[PDB]
Amino acid sequence: SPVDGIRRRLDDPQVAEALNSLLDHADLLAVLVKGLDGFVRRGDDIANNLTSAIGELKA
Amino acid sequence: ASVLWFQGGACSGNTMSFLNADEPNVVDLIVDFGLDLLWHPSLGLELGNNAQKVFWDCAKGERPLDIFVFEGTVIEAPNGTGQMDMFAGRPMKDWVTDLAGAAQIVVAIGDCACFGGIPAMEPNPSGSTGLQFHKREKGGFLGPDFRSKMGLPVINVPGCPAHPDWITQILVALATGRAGDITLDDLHRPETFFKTFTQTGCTRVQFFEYKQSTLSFGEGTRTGCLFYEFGCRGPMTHSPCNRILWNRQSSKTRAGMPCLGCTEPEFPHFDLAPGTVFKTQKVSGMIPKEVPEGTDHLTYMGLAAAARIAAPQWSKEDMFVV
Ligand code: F3S
Ligand code: F3S
Ligand code: F3S
Repeated sequence: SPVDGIRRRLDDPQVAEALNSLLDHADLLAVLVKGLDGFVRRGDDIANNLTSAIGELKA
Repeated sequence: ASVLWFQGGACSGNTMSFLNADEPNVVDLIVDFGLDLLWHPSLGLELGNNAQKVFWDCAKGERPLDIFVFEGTVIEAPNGTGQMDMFAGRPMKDWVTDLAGAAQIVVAIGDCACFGGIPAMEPNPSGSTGLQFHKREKGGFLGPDFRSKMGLPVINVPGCPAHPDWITQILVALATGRAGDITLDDLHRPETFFKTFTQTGCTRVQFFEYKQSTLSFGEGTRTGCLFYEFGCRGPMTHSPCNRILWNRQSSKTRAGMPCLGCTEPEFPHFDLAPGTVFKTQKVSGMIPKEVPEGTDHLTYMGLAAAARIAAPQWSKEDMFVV
């Protein structure tokens, strides 16, 4: 089975080591995705900030 | 500890501010802290020859003078005679000479006395100067090398006027054996009050951080920092005005008034020349001529652009709401 093969790869010492290191810095990945979510959810505000900034350089 | 408080080219604002003292209040300071207020033009009982007897006894060393507080400028006009300030039969500057030479500690309270202040604004008709400074330039009336009998230079409690605590806490420190705790900065100001900036504790620093400007007075000051449009000198002015609030209530900046940098020896800055009052002088309409202390226009402006782009929404809305 193909899914069985992914489980087989997970057994691999080197694959496991890398997956463990990924789960070690998973907090960083989580925080960077949360930061991106924040940036996206405040994208309108950042666009309004760039609009007011350009609007100053216009005046 | 005997205290003689004289007023030269003063408006008595430092005295009035001093009278607003709380913890200690002025009466408890004068009575309960062992500070014998020999005389004060606004408070001394003696007039005429009895007052002059007190002054002459202090000047000639007949009675000890521990603290000579001087408020107001040393008026030297006309022609260095000081007769635009005649006090108790002498030019006030002569009294200053004698009493500063007699005192254990000399305290200049208020910019006038510290640095010359408003009366020293050009054209300076009164020939006003500070005790040991003329504006930023050290020396003033007494010379750069003047030291009181305790070895201290003139203790400059600046401000226009000084906040009551700036003097009362110094007086308490002297009265409670903590004179050695008093450190003075390069302007002889007590560092316990003048290492901070006016901005320190300002309710608008978050707006400053995000470069959100107050745009107008009145309700316009419900948001924003006054640095960009109203010439707030908060970030260039050493003071605890936002740490130790005025009248235990507020500060200019909290209230929406720009700090005029009154604790700084140049006050009034730019001599209130046209276009400098409640306005930020700017280069090319965007760059403040003066940036906060210790910053440089390029890093300031770069950080300012970054802060503007990353500004949160609340920094762009009223915060001091009804
Ligand atoms: S309060 Fe008055 S005494 Fe001078 S320091 Fe300001 S004009
Ligand atoms: S933070 Fe406050 S001290 Fe002035 S520069 Fe802004 S109003
Ligand atoms: S004008 Fe002076 S009283 Fe404080 S808020 Fe500024 S240093």
